[PDB]
Amino acid sequence: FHKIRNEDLIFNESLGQGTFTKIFKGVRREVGDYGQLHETEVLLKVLDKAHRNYSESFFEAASMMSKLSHKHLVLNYGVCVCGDENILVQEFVKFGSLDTYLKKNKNCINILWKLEVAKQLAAAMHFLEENTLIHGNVCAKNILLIREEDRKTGNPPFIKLSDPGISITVLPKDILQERIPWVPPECIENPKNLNLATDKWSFGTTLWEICSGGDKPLSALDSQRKLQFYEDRHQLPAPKAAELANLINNCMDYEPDHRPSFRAIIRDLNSL
Ligand SMILES: Nc1nc(Nc2ccc(S(N)(=O)=O)cc2)nn1C(=O)Nc1ccc(-c2ccnc(C(=O)O)c2)cc1
Repeated sequence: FHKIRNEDLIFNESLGQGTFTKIFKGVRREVGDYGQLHETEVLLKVLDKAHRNYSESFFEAASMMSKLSHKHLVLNYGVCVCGDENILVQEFVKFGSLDTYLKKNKNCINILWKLEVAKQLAAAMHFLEENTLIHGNVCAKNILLIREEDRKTGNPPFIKLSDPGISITVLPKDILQERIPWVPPECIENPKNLNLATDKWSFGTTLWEICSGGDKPLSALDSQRKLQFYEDRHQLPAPKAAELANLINNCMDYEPDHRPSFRAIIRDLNSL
């Protein structure tokens, strides 16, 4: 990663927190193309100082994905590791995370919008699959909305997939249990079962979110009941708008080897 000086970063409003991270809107002063000076809006992801031992994991996966440029993968500008901070400096996406957007626009998002966002997410995951790169945390909060749909000019929405964050292969077991049903059953049994197949399961969970107006699946279940949900081999309920329900269940297959490739997933989406 390119190293950015703390002096060139200005922290502004908080935009929430993640797993052992805090999120801020920021500005980066930089020299851009042709030597022009810019003050660029950025998203700053700050690793909690108390959790400095997770720094390697947060940055590694972000790094490996940033070695692969793709239109549906978020741009990272660099890192700031001056002083006692570990900061990821990322492109600022105008409309933020998709989960909050789905809730705030539920009475405006139709099946064609969902199918377009689903196709774009599958395209990003196919790219990752072909590069044998595991994401490990596909969820609606990690889908960033670059552009809204514009029925006036026929423009579809446009999304990017955000960075993975700290790997589930190093997180505490109680955090992994809280992330059921995004974390697949095999990874609850053994976090070292993290595999390409993991992302197919979480992709299914993410489609469920996209179809459910921002609801979080199994949110009414505490961690103990989420564990028993997997032990009893339950599936998620079909969303009210159930057009993607079969694909969701096909992806959320308790047998990891049976989950369809993203090429097949894309073919399925294109048939709807
Ligand atoms: N690049 C980028 N630009 C923006 N712009 C923006 C944000 C908000 C609003 S707003 N307030 O007006 O709605 C408007 C514009 N957000 N953003 C970004 O990456 N956000 C982000 C934060 C946290 C996770 C996350 C997901 C799952 N797990 C974790 C974990 O660490 O556990 C973390 C993912 C993404």
